[PDB]
Amino acid sequence: SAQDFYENYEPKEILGRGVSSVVRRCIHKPTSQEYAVKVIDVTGGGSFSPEEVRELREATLKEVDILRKVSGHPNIIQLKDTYETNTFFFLVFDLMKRGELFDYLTEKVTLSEKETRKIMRALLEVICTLHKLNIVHRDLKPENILLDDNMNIKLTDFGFSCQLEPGERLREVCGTPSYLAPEIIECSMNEDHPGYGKEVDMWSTGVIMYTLLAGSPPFWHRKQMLMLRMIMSGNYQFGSPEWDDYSDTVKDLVSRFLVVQPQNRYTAEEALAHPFFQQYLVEEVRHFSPRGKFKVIALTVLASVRIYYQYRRVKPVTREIVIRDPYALRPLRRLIDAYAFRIYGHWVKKGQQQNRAALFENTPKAVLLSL
Amino acid sequence: QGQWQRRRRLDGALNRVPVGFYQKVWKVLQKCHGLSVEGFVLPSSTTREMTPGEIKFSVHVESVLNRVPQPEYRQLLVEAILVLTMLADIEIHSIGSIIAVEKIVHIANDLFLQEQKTLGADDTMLAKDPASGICTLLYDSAPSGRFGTMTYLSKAAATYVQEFLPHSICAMQ
Amino acid sequence: QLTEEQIAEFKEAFSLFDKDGDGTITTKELGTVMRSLGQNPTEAELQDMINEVDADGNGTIDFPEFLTMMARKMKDTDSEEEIREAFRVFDKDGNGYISAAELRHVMTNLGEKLTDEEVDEMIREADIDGDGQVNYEEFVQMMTA
Ligand SMILES: C/C=C(\C)CC/C=C(\C)CCC=C(C)C
Repeated sequence: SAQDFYENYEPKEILGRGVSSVVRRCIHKPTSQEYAVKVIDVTGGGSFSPEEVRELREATLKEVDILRKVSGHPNIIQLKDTYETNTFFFLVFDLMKRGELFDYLTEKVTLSEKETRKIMRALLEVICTLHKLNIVHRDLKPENILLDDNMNIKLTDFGFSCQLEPGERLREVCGTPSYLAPEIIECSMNEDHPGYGKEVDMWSTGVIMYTLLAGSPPFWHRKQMLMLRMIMSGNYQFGSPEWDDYSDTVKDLVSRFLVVQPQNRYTAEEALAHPFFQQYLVEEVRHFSPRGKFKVIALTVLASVRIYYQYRRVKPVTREIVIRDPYALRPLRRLIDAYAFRIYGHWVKKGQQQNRAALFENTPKAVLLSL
Repeated sequence: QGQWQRRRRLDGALNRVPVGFYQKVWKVLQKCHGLSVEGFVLPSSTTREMTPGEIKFSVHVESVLNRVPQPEYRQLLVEAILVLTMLADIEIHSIGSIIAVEKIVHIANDLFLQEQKTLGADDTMLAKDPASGICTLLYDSAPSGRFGTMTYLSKAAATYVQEFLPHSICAMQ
Repeated sequence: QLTEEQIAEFKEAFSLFDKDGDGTITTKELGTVMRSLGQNPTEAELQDMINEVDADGNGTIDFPEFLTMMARKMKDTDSEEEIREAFRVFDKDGNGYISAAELRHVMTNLGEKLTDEEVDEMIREADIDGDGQVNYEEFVQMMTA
């Protein structure tokens, strides 16, 4: 009841908004601890018919279930308790002072390699927990990802999640279009494909990699179905000048999640085993054959020499290179993107007609207007 | 008309400017003698006259920016102003003269013209805006990218500094 | 595709870079190394150098970061120059043959104490053509390998 809601919490200010759900900050009176409450209008202002009123409850009743199946894990919010009324459904969870990753990705257009590594290190380690418990999300968008004051990822809105029965593969289309895996559309356009399994989350996570490190979705174009053929066919490019400055270890791991065929996809457990997420543990013996020692000393030299060489190569900003090609070189390109999102950062929102790629023009107008 | 043409006719008609842009014009004008739009100057004497956070200064920058009637061209001027701001930080020296914020768009229109001609644009797609003088595709072009509007305006905000500043030094990348 | 081996080779290289077991390589630490190998760059140079690799990192390179560099991002020309450079770094003599003692010279420089025969062995293990010398061709063949 609503009395049970106000006997423990008091909502102070409005944090965010949604289609029918409102996120509101509250104070827990017994503990005086900051907590977020999401306030879903079940009746939805009267627009919801009794079916949607019932369906939203069943979706919400299910929604408590998954958030009740996963708990105590560092990188998904804890549904502290849930209150249901005839007209609302209150869900109290942790307070994330900073907003979604979309808002952050708007502030910093291109998210740096070190920062994304721990971001997704959590997300992949999030993905492992879901797959080990056999629960797929189907909704892994950055707006579904919440960040706290220490930048820690808090995956949010398992609203589209559903627990696969052991060895069962879904058919319903759930998810905003860009972040849908190729067989999501294929199952939508054919009945022979008997469904998709838990490998769906791998593609959605690999999409964040292209968005975070480049500021654009891997496949984006303004009409709806055209994006889909880029997805199922799987035509993606680490285009220039943007994607050449990043290290090569980035590219391969991006392709692994982005393979169109599900069985060859890079599952979460081995996903964390790719060279990017390797960590330097100080206490390792690391024994090596005499050839192995010789490489290390050679590689230690090869490294030092390399670092001097790479740096010597960086071209200081001069008048001419600005005139010929600003985007080509990193410091000016990241700047143009940065002041691109300060002027029109309000023009990026959730959906298809408001994605971040609308703020980037990487192709000639003629090729864009070819068809 | 177009996607960003509808996002620039809705961004320069409301006089929507990024947070602190009026606080960024103050920094630029101290490195210059003024900022001229359609031959209406906003001199550096304003920088001492009102504080950067003074709303009266915001009126002075705003009043100069409505000297262009067409809304979409105003936003082109707006982000053109900022490509001087971001280039001002890189450049150690000061231009020491007037800068026509309008013109930087015009050769940027002209330089946007040349690259698309070379890459295969027809005369039909690159059609002129009747009043402004900017290509309609340039209005529809995205802000960032290889061929974005603020890549061409980060391009034309350097040829104008070529004539006014014979020698320039760019540091801190 | 970098093997468990390769990743491990990068890791021991990161170890050779940091004397302290910090878990990070400082502008000063890199420096101690470059000077160890005879390239003494401005403390400022170092700052820039560690910056080019990291960009945040406050002047410290990390290993996940380290591998990012040691993965062959290098262009054939770019690597070629580098491969060549190390080889020179290897031969103070510049004679062009890798002395067993020259290998020792480098280690001694990097502060790792390893057995004399082992060193000969290190070359011998990798040495066919240059009996007692690793030719540059051997070096390049080896690096790719
Ligand atoms: C490093 C910049 C290189 C081409 C662009 C030229 C910069 C300027 C021409 C002057 C504009 C602003 C000044 C604030 C002081």
